[PDB]
Amino acid sequence: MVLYFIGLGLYDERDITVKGLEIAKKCDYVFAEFYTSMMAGTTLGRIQKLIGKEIRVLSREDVELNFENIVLPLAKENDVAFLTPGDPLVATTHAELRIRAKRAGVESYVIHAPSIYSAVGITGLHIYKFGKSATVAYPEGNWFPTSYYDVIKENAERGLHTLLFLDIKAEKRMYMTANEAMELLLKVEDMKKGGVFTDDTLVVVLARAGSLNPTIRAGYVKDLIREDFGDPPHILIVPGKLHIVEAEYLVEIAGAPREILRVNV
Amino acid sequence: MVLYFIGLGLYDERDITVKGLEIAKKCDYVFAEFYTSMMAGTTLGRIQKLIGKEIRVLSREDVELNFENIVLPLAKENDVAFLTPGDPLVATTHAELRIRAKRAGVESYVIHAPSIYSAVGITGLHIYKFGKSATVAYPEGNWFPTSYYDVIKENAERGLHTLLFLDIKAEKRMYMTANEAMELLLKVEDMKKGGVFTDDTLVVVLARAGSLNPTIRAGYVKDLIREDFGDPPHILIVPGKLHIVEAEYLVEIAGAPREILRVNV
Ligand SMILES: Nc1ncnc2c1ncn2[C@@H]1O[C@H](CSCC[C@H](N)C(=O)O)[C@@H](O)[C@H]1O
Repeated sequence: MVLYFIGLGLYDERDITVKGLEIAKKCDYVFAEFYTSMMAGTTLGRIQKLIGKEIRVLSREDVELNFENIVLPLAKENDVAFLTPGDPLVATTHAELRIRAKRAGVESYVIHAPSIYSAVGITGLHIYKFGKSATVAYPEGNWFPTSYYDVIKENAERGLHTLLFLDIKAEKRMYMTANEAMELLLKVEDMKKGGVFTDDTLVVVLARAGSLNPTIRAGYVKDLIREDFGDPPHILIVPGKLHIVEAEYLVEIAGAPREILRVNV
Repeated sequence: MVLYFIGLGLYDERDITVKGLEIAKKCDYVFAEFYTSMMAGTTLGRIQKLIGKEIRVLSREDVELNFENIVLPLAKENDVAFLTPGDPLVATTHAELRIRAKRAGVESYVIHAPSIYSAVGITGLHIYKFGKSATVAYPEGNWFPTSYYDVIKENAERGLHTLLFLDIKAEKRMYMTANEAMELLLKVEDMKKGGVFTDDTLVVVLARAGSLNPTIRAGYVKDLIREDFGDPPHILIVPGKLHIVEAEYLVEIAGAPREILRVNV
């Protein structure tokens, strides 16, 4: 009669909360999805060993089209767990799954976990200064989406930071790098000439948030464009005007050039 | 030797990540602060029990004025952990403490935990649609804070949702309720008259996020201002232009007036 949405956290199998682990361990069945994002620091095998339950992976279609036929049925007479990377419900489509639960006479509870949305605080940028968020999607064929460019412009205009999720291909397990995202943004700038993203733009890169050794780098595009930030996942951020405290953190902790103390404050 | 910033999560001792727990258990000294936020589901005793160590609680002054005198000295010869509610570097000024660690020659690492910043995903509102965040501070003396009102205005004009952290006076055990936050906003509205927050404004209240049965309510200010949302902590959210799937969730899960389903495109 109970369905539990449990977050797995940021990077590896230990990023689940103690609450999520204990509850998952006592569930009769455990489902999981890895299409909204992936856990680069671990494997399905390692997660299974930690939980002590077999985990049935579900595809985007399994969830969006058949959540009520694959998961909810067992949720009727058993305790079921649905694992997702990060914090449950951050992915836009997940929220409505709770309505499906209600429609089927099934109770649902949410067990939170660290999300990259809040983990970016490790960059030293004030969380309240983050505006609208966006995703840099890979251009494919004749399709060249650039809405994420406008989000940066509107946020920056108001002195707000812009969090950019990088496109993933759960398919080939392909991760878009910050380097690729920057190249894309330079192309869009050249296309829209809005003075929103150039070689002189200050940028922050956060790689492998959640691990004990994430890469936190800050600097101008011209210098970071071809820098190696390590293995995925990569997160890109375009800061708005900085508060002195933010700049000093980026310089002392993220290796930003002293120049940002007089150019971006 | 090293210093660890470890988040404890949203509500109880089990909201800490497994990573944070295994690391806390192995530290020689453990410090913590409980003034930036409040965990209404546990006690210092329960936290100490789970971690198996004595926790020295620090006040705002201990941290803000003597962090490098009380904590950092031990981090040079031992493995030290500093615990905080939610995520350690979210809606706090703890990031600056990492700079103090560097200058004292102490390597620091951050262990994230579920944060209210992302937990609001449980309200059904798309996380990417949240704009700048703000805090509703208790008016003191002849000083009446009102910046948070402008934040809502600015976000709303862009169709973005606004997350309003509510004030807290830990030493005086005062936790601002959504009702008090709504009252203050109506007053600011009377003064500025920007039509930003009125009796007809739709709002969302989230109480005790992280517990298994949080209170999630949506409705007009006139109907919610005197409603009982249970014990604190509380967060207040002023939605912007709603997507149809967001409205359905507010209605189905948060008991909002069915009329909001009729979105004005
Ligand atoms: N479980 C919870 N439910 C509702 N509001 C919460 C909450 N935890 C924190 N808050 C809100 O946030 C304020 C503290 S701000 C500090 C937040 C913390 N770093 C985090 O990551 O969550 C509180 O006064 C309250 O308004």
